[PDB]
Amino acid sequence: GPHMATGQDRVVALVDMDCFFVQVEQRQNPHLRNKPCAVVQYKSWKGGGIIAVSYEARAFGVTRSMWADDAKKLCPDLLLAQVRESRGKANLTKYREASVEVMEIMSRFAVIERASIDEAYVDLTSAVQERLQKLQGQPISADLLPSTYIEGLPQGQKEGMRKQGLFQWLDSLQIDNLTSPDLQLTVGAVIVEEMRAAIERETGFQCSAGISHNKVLAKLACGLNKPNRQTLVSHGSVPQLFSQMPIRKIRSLGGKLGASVIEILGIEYMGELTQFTESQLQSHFGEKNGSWLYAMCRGIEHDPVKPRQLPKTIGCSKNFPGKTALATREQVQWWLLQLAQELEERLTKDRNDNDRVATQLVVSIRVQGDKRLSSLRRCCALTRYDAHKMSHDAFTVIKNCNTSGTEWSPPLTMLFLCATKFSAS
DNA sequence: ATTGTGACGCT
DNA sequence: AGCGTCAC
Ligand SMILES: Nc1ncnc2c1ncn2[C@H]1C[C@H](O)[C@@H](COP(=O)(O)OP(=O)(O)OP(=O)(O)O)O1
Ligand SMILES: [Mg+2]
Ligand SMILES: [Mg+2]
Repeated sequence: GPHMATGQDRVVALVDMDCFFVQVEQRQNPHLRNKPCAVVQYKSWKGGGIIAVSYEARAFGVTRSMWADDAKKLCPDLLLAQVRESRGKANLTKYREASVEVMEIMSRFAVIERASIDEAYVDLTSAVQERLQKLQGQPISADLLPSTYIEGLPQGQKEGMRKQGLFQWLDSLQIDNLTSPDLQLTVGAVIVEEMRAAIERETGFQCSAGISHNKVLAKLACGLNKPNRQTLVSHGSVPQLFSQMPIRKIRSLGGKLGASVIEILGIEYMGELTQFTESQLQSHFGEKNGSWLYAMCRGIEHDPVKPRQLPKTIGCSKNFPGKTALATREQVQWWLLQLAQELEERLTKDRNDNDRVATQLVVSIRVQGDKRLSSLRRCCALTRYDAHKMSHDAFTVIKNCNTSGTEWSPPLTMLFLCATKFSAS
């Protein structure tokens, strides 16, 4: 009743750049704009692996993780942009720098949590209070929400429907109550329209967004209407939305835990979780997961938007599949050196930009014929930004995996160097 | 022969 | 610390 808190205390947004690597390449090369086009890494094995897909190309069935030769079978006019290769490996610097452009603009409006290269959460609670008291009571015009969908409306042409739903929502709004969560979400959506407009004006990049009361709902909302649109998921919309929502669509339930929720409880949709007690869920999935599930099937989640605009780790990884697996000492050293040289470049730039130094080096490998993505992960001290030293140290830390009696056995199918444990500098 | 990331939990 | 999960 009155004492049942409803998870309506915050306004949270999730902003995701539409097919981001594709947009970066389309800005750089206007011949690629408004076309079926994809970004690919490498080119020799089956045309390269596709890692990003424009919405025009998705309409033909082109997806990430597809070989370019196969995507061309589905879409013969598919245009391709290749990731840069440096020191023998893909180098994602152009996309990291484009991401910083976008994150820096987002940070003008509110505090952000960089979730990935192309996604950030936004804590809009204080921004909305400021904008509300600036309003001083006047209603919110549909004109301020030109690309917003209100999930679940209308009830009782796509753009026509969008506007019908938005009118129904705005007519219902009690503007005089500055504490109404629905009003707070709406003002959040206004600010996110402004944020997205600034991003597109100042970078050329388009993005979609979700606006709700917590991170999981905002991310779910963001997926509902892409590309170049934003979706408001109100607390009231959760029962109908979750009633037919596959459990795997909720963030963190797309993997083995989600599968076990489905298998153990014999359900399919998020809303079905409401039938279980908190203790029942904890008994199946542990104290933390159980409490989290109990609240989240009711629309409630308390994970904070962390004030963190920069990555916590700086990593350099390469897979060596098939007959390209590394089999000699010289080979393992030369690739460790290539990785360490890219890492040194990125670390020196990071220290200059962001006033910090990494203090720990993580070295991870995969051996041929191991079924894990990671076979071993050991750390050592990272004391200076020297590629020769970092590569010698990573070797020193992995060398006792060689079981040869100049040769390397078993052959290595992945190398990975990660700088971690930053401290202010 | 999805790759190259990057965040977080468990013990 | 080292390993595992999750989401791209
Ligand atoms: N599995 C992956 N491997 C490599 N790069 C990836 C992978 N997933 C995503 N990326 C990169 C390329 C994408 O442009 C960028 C953002 O990923 P993501 O947001 O899932 O898709 P997207 O931005 O390409 O399209 P969407 O419009 O659906 O968001 O990160
Ligand atoms: Mg995206
Ligand atoms: Mg994303």
